[PDB]
Amino acid sequence: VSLARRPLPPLP
Amino acid sequence: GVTLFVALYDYEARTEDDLSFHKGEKFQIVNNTEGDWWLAHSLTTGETGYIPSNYVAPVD
Repeated sequence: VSLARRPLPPLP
Repeated sequence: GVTLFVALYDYEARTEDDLSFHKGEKFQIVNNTEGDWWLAHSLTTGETGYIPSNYVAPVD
């Protein structure tokens, strides 16, 4: 997976 | 013109590929077509790096 397509962090 | 984005929450990056930022920081988008993380330029630090799209919202 490229940098753009990594999992997003959870919302805080 | 353009649409800037604003940080909704603070974020501490885990890799230097990603920007660290604080709530209220504004960004210009470099690329937001390749995925959920957007390449952006901070108007506060002048740095370029990825930001998580769920942590920002467009100026409105």
